[PDB]
Amino acid sequence: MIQRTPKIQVYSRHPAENGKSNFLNCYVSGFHPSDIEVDLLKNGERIEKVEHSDLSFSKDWSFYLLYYTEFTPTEKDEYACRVNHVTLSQPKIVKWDR
Amino acid sequence: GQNIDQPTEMTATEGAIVQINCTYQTSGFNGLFWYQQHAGEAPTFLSYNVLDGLEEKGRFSSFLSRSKGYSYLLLKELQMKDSASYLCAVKDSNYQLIWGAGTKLIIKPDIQNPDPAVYQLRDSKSSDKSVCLFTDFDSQTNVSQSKDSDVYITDKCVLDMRSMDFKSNSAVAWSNKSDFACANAFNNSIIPEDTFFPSPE
Amino acid sequence: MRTHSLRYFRLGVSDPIHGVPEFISVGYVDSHPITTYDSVTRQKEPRAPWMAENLAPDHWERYTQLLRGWQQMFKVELKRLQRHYNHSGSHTYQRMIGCELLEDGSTTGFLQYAYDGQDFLIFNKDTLSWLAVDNVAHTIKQAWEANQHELLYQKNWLEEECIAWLKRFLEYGKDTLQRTEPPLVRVNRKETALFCKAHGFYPPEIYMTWMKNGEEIVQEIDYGDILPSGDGTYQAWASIELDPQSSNLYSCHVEHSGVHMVLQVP
Amino acid sequence: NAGVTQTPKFQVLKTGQSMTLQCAQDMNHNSMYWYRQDPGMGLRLIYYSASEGTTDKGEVPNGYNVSRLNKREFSLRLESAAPSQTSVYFCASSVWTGEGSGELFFGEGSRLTVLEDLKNVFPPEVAVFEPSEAEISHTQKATLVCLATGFYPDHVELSWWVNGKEVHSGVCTDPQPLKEQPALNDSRYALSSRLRVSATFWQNPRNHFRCQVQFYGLSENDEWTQDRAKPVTQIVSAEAWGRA
Ligand code: NA
Ligand code: NA
Repeated sequence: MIQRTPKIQVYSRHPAENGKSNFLNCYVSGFHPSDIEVDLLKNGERIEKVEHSDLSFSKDWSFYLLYYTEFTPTEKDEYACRVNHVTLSQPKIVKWDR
Repeated sequence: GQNIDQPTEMTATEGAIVQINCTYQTSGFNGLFWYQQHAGEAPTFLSYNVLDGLEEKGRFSSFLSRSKGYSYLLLKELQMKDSASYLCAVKDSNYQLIWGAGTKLIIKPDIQNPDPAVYQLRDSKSSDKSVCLFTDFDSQTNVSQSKDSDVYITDKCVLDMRSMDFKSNSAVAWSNKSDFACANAFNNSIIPEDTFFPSPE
Repeated sequence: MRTHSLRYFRLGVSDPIHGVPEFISVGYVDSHPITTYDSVTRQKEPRAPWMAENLAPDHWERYTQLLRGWQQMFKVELKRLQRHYNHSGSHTYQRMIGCELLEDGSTTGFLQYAYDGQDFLIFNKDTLSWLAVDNVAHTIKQAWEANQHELLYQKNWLEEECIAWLKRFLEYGKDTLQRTEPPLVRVNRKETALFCKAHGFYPPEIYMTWMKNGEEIVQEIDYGDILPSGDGTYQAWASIELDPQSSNLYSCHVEHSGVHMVLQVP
Repeated sequence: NAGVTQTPKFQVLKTGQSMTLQCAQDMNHNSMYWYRQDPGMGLRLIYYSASEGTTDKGEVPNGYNVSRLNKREFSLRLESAAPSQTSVYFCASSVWTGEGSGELFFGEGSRLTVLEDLKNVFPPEVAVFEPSEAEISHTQKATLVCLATGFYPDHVELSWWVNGKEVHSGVCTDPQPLKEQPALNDSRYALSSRLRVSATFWQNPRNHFRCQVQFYGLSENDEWTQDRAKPVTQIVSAEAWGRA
């Protein structure tokens, strides 16, 4: 069978500014099968209050999800998204870049 | 609302062609069904139409026009066994079946040699009734119900003698009144002029 | 109007992890989920507020019953496929049906199935036949095409019923589906390439491209995905590598909902 | 093989009595239905079962309950019978539901009559009348008539028996009963049937004719308080011999 690895993209809802409240998004897409585990990271630590949309379906039969949380970006805090899938031998971490 | 409309009753002659109409006003359309139901029996599936056009199935054909919202069931070379009710039903947008009231199809047999007569049957020692039989008349003759409360007249029945390939219409009248006589039993009906009345006694 | 579509998905899993549903069905209008059902809740529920406000409880109760039946049939079909493939373990079965109402008034309609995330059977509503990808699908194709009446039913539902549902749902949520939020577009440099980003736009359909002295160069351009921002709007970007040996006039071109935009880089 | 099997064929009920209609299908179908058929209107859905493990109300659920006991069986329950529930009940099944072209397979049907008082129930009076001699000489055919009269409700099955064997050829029975008092709502019924044979067959003195009427009426548990005989389920018949 063909198993497809998830594409991970980390970004803010609005153009980020230090001190301004924003939303950190982790959009995970293109994976198959549907079981997947996503965590938002702050300085390497898991963020507890993280929301996500329901599992969504693409025309090419793959799935996608959106994980997000409310945050205030600072120059010191580093943010990342950690994803685990059957196609990944170990969790993959994608850091927020700007 | 949603309604299905078809004629209550249709009468045609054996060997002829009959067209049973069904018009529908429904919220959405997922197909139209025709069912046959003989008297006292279960309905059985006849046909299904969902796209426009005519589909044939032996002597039966079914047509559908989605734009006009109507369908017809076409019966060719009518036989006596086609006597039944024909039910049309439509599936709406929620896949719910909406049933028409049904059309009762009555088939007039072709009587090759009409011999209309009213016969007096022999009395039964266990019954006070006198029984009369109006039989062998042409299918165009109608049998009227009794206008006397103590006289009972049944509607016409089509009998089939299979070994002789012979069909005949007949109706029965009976009463226990003293003045009841087969000569006047069917007086309220329009019977053929040449009806044979054998002598009593 | 713009182009709009209605789609329903079904997902079946044969040996699911504990707590994970073996059956899920979700409907969409454009990119918006509208309905949801799974084997755990066993209830059809709205996923858009304008769906709950315009569909009486009789609607949700009726399709809840139909979905419980569709859940059982999906399990029987996946059971049959995995037996014919002689496959062990957990495998997925998927279905997608829907239609499009194009801007010019024309319509499209589609129905297809997948096994393990790959095309399995594809319906052609003009030739009234199923396209099979392998011999397991060929066996299913033979059985489905023997029931000609159901093929005709699918053609009518795709071309007539699906379009009627779409126009109905389109009116319910027209404040959401038919609105226009123009994009905010900017250009910045990153090490060296020119990134032109748009955000805050709806509908998500947007076209961003770079041009060099008035000429497209698609092979050179890096296209980013149209991504949800989480507030009902979307964002996207497109980058191009900067030639350090010669000066060129670069310009980001953005088209969205009938409006064209040009940002010349000085 | 059997298709849809539902029971009972007939049933008389008193107002307030309980009743369960059975239905089973052996076609490995998933969807099952309960309909009621009434004069002057189309079939109305009472309850349905889209698949095993789920049921839901139809158009006329009030007064009824159902149980999808398993994939094969789907019973209908009348907890407190009412006169408005006098109807012919049909159970049906289909392979699936939520599809366009799948047709329904119907059971034989169950005729229920709910009465305020069982004192209106009467078995039929049955009599056979021998053919007219004028008919024999005029047509070379002989028509016997069987009259079943005074019965209520219309739960009867009439059959002809010739020389110990049931016959259908040459037989015509009224498709609908006749109200003896058409003005009354609970009028007793009359039913006529004819058996027409050749004159030579009737003139065989060894030939034996019998008309049998099966009447579906009361049972042991039904309370009876009238002076006349309890109108239980029974067979009433009359006979005639050939005449030479
Ligand atoms: Na993994
Ligand atoms: Na009820």
